[PDB]
Amino acid sequence: SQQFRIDSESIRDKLNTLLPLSGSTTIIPVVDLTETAEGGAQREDLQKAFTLINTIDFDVENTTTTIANTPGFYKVVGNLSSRDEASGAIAVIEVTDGITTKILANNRIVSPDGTTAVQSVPVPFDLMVKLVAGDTLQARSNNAEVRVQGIARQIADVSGNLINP
Amino acid sequence: QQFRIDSESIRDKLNTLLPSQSRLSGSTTIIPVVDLTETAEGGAQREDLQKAFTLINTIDFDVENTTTTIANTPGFYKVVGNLSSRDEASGAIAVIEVTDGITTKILANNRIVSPDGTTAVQSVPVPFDLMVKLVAGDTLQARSNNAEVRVQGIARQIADVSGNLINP
Amino acid sequence: QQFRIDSESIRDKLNTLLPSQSLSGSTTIIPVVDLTETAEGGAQREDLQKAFTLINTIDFDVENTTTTIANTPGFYKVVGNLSSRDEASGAIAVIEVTDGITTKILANNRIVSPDGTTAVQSVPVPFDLMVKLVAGDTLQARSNNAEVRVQGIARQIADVSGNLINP
Amino acid sequence: ASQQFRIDSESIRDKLNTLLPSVDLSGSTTIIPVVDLTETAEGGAQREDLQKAFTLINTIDFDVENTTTTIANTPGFYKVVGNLSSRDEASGAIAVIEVTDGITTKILANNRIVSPDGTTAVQSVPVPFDLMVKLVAGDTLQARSNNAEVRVQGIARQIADVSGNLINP
Amino acid sequence: QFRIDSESIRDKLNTLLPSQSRVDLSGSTTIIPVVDLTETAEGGAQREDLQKAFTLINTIDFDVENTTTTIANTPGFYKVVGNLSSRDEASGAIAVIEVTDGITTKILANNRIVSPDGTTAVQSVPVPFDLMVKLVAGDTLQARSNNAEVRVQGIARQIADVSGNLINP
Ligand code: NA
Ligand code: NA
Ligand code: NA
Ligand code: NA
Repeated sequence: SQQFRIDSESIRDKLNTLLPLSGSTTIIPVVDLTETAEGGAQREDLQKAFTLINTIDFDVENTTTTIANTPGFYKVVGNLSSRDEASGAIAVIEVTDGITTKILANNRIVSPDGTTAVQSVPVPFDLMVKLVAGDTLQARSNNAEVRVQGIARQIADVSGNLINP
Repeated sequence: QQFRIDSESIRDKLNTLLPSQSRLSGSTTIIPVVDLTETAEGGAQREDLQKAFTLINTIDFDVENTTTTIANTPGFYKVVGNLSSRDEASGAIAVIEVTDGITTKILANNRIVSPDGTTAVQSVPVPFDLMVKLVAGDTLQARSNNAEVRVQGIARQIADVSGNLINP
Repeated sequence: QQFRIDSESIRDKLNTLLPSQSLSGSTTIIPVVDLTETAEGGAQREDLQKAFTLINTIDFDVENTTTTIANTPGFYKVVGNLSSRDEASGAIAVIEVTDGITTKILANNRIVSPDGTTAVQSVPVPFDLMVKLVAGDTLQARSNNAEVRVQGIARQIADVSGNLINP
Repeated sequence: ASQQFRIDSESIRDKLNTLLPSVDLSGSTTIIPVVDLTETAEGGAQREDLQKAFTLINTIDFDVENTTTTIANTPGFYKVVGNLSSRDEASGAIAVIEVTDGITTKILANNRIVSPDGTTAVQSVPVPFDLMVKLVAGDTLQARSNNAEVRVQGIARQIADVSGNLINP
Repeated sequence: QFRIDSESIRDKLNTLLPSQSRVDLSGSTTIIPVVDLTETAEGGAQREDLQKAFTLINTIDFDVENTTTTIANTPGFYKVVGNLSSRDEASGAIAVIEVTDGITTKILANNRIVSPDGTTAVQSVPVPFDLMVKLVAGDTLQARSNNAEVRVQGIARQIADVSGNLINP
């Protein structure tokens, strides 16, 4: 095990801010105990799991229903009833503050040709939405013939702290 | 080499990471390493590998006009598959739901299509791909209320209720 | 210097990680560079490591037969489509795993439920699976009818012990 | 010291030389347990799924019919997700996502894809897209529909500046 | 400070660190805190989603009808995403993504997949693909349509060189 001097200001700069140069010729095999030392891993797929208690289930027809309206990060997944882009029947996921509204998932998308018999399919969505104070995430159907369906849960608080399942 | 470290941040972390049985500096020599952690843990720790389906671990289901339990013991479960789409006004229901016998929540729903100008309603698969955590008393199930619709797919237990990974 | 550690969890993990038929911490922080990726042959990021090549690709297009995709131990990625049929159809197209005794379907085509019509339109039914085979296991594609197909590609991602196979 | 061995690997030697520019490599036979303080020392970056979240303030919402609509035209990284109205491959009705500098244009999501047979009654479905696009100076990301019958619908947001610095949600 | 009993670990170390002149492995009970400088040493890195972004300059756009069109034919890792025109599995109209070396060819995305029943009016939908392909010397990634009625549409870009070195967007 010997040392050689390094020429690199970036590494030197990086190290300085890390802990307020030379290299070794011997490669050391290691095992990393960091996760165990921290109290156990928080693998993302598990942390975001749906539970009976945490699931915000929704199935909206001819009404407007709030999915969430408290600050934080939310996963939202589901489907809309597709309609002709020329249709008046709206089934959307939207966010609003009572002043403006933005559609995050839109159903009025199909463009049939040569027929008035318009088949419909689910339009999927899978979104991560952050709400601040005064914001509402909602599902809106304006017509008895279309639905907005799915599930949501709060993934983190507004400060970005993860919420256990 | 060796210099002194001033970090409340690093000091506090190092002491939480490595608790002392009893009531900091840095080196200026960079050490090249190789990491054997994954092998030491038994291999196949990368998420895609660890979550793999096997003949032994696969909970296969294909549900028509009945209710079928996928899991009813605590843990984390991956569940993937399809439902038969129907009109949003149909009586033919195919769902994935979670329940404790008191509250029930649908996680995947088939009643979604909205045809116009026709009574000949075409159907497509409605996919789902879910991670569900069950605690004591919870059931994950597939349910079809009609011989004309199915809920089909596969599931497996990914981890125990405390998050410990289950190796396939 | 060094100091004794009181952590039952850390002690247990270290015992498990580095088994021996036979605990402290340091206060000096060591800067490192990690050569593991190069030592493994490079291109270890998951998207690169799992790439398909002309040589490694198990291509399949199965009609009215059973075709083995893999039958040796390891982890396999398998992706593709089935021909959708009515949920009451006799025309079956599946991905399944079997040991010659038990068989489980991993992807199923018999899913659509038309109403008010006998003219049944069909779409691809996609699948994207990670399957681990052990000794004696076969992953296969099967179509029982000339009208339906199982199409796709697969490759071996790792050996049965989890060691990655580079493309 | 625990027993060491000479490592014979040009790739590892060359890599170490580029990493740590001014060797005869050796390896050690003792496995050392470590804990990593890098994240603690660095700042503690936000998990990607959270960092990329859509908000009422940050979302570039679009619903485009018979017009060309800019999604972004300043440098940076943008996530753009949504759907196009499918049409027959021989259709004249175009609904696309495209990037352009005014000299050339590339379609990143194309709607004219279906190939019906045995019928002139052509059903349509959404054609989804989910893209990460980097714009440099002079580039425009846009949604374009050339006809009242087809739409481009979706959302976008700026994920990072052109230097790769992440933007908070 | 202690002997390790693990053939799996010993074999792994031996593979990682080759030695022509090739012993008991050992472990230490002293946990060492580290910081990882690798990213800075490599010149810096970008998060994967940003690194893989499409740009006007890097995008290989294709819209293929009744011809064979090369997407890439030099070594490297390529992301390729897009759609094929679906047809009946019994159709003669082919739209595929394939890889070839001029002797062997394999289809990576296939359009002839639908199985209508009780009708000769066969509706078509996009068949999506999203692939990572590694080409070595002599390999070609291509889109092929054998009929004017079917298309292969999409975008691709080179993600890394053949050794895995990442290409900046
Ligand atoms: Na209704
Ligand atoms: Na039935
Ligand atoms: Na056939
Ligand atoms: Na219109």
